[PDB]
Formats: sequence, structure tokens, C-alpha cells
Amino acid sequence: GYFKIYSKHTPINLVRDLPQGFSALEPLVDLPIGINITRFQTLLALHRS
Amino acid sequence: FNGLTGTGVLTESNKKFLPFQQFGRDIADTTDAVRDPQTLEILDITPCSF
Repeated sequence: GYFKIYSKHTPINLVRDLPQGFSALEPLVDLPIGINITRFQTLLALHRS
Repeated sequence: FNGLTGTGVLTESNKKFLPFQQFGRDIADTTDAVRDPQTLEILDITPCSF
């Protein structure tokens, strides 16, 4: 029932390929949501043209 | 501390827990250090010398 969000910023030389070096993720905070999650989706910020 | 009772000398901590982390327990499972509840300052736990 605890959800943790991890943020790591690593400079990447390759345009898309992930870096060989290990990246250590750090959780900002621990939140007791108490509800199991089985689906996730990303959010897009889009502006009118 | 937070309903957990231990007997040891209390000293300030050079080490710093991450914000999510509140306590540190060693390999024996004894608490290595306790972060103060009222203010977020890490306190090292050293058992009284025997």
C-alpha cells in the first residue's frame, strides 16, 4: 500500500540509446496510497496550433 | 523513538538518511541510528561502553 516515485538525472551521450554506466534511482518520498495499481499511462502536454 | 525503546549513548550523525528513510538498523538488526522525530536530525546510536 506504499507508492514511491524515484527521480535520477544522468547525462546521456547517445541520442536515444541508454548509457552503459549504472544509474542509482532515489525515491523523493513514500506515500501510503493504500490501493493496489495494475495500470499506468504517461501524460502529454499538447498546445493548440 | 516512535514507540521503539533502546538503551545507548545518543550523538549527532555525520551520516545522513535519505528523506524517505527514517531509521537505520545494522546487520544484527539493532538500530544503527535514529532520526529525531521532532526535528529531522540524524542521531548515531552507540550502546553504552561495556
